[PDB]
Amino acid sequence: STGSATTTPIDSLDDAYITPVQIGTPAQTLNLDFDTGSSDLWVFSSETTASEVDGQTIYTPSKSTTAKLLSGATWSISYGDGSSSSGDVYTDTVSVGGLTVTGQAVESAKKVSSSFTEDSTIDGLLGLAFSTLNTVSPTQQKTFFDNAKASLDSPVFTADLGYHAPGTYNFGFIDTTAYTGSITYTAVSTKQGFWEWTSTGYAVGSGTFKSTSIDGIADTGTTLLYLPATVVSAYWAQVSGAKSSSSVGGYVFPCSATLPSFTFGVGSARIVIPGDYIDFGPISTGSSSCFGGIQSSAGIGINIFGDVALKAAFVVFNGATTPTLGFASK
Repeated sequence: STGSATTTPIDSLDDAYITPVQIGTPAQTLNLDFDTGSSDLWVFSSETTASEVDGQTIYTPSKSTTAKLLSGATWSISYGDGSSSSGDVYTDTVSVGGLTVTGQAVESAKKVSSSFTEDSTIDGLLGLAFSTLNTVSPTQQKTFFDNAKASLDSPVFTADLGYHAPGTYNFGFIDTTAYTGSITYTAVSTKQGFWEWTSTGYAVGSGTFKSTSIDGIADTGTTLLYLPATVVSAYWAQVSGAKSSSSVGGYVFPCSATLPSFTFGVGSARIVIPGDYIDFGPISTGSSSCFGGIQSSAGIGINIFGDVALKAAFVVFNGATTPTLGFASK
């Protein structure tokens, strides 16, 4: 089997992407944030504290003839950005782009943090990291991909995120029309539960490539590109007037600037992030100070190839017995 679904930016900045997901019988369609940096599929629901729902579409398990409470199971997750959610668990039928999994754990939120409430466009998350990170207790549950894998034509999914435009998540096949040149595959460590890999270096604008190993994660659920302070300083030094602002929480730059591109290495291959992808607009409405899309990972504890990086590529998440990651230009 295969599946193919369009993923759409939630706003004009590409702060996140949502993908429609069918849950239950009859189908209830929720728009979920596909997150290769976590491993829980959780949704706003009829069980979510009412004051914490503000415009989201909810899953109502009592209206699904295929929903079954997973007795005794609870979940609770905290994300890198400080947000969190928790609740109980159902199993139900979940379909993405025509690919159907029966008995998928659907984690129903009883509580969500303010960041989730305040974002009316995201109805929940669909985790695509390794199932070892799944938070369901006392019996850990499998991700949608892990459940689907054996049925797929090939044990892969691909992320093709758009810049200020829709893109595609495919399951079970590689669309050879969706990228240019070849896909370069690179080794993955699953030791931390992430799609963790080592970039071979970087360049800033038309500058020379610096060969240096940068370990990080391919994370569709993180907006920005978080890299070591040395790398980030080298980038922003090429933008007149850019500075790190403690009060704002990262590098800012004059909105009048033209940003240079940023290149990252995948083996001997190179992915070029155009300068415009690095612009996250005014820090506050009407400001002429703009927020940068490349930020320091210092004190995150890990480098994160988030959407800023991934949207410059066609990305293969290869879930073969030994997982790997592939990147192509597009």
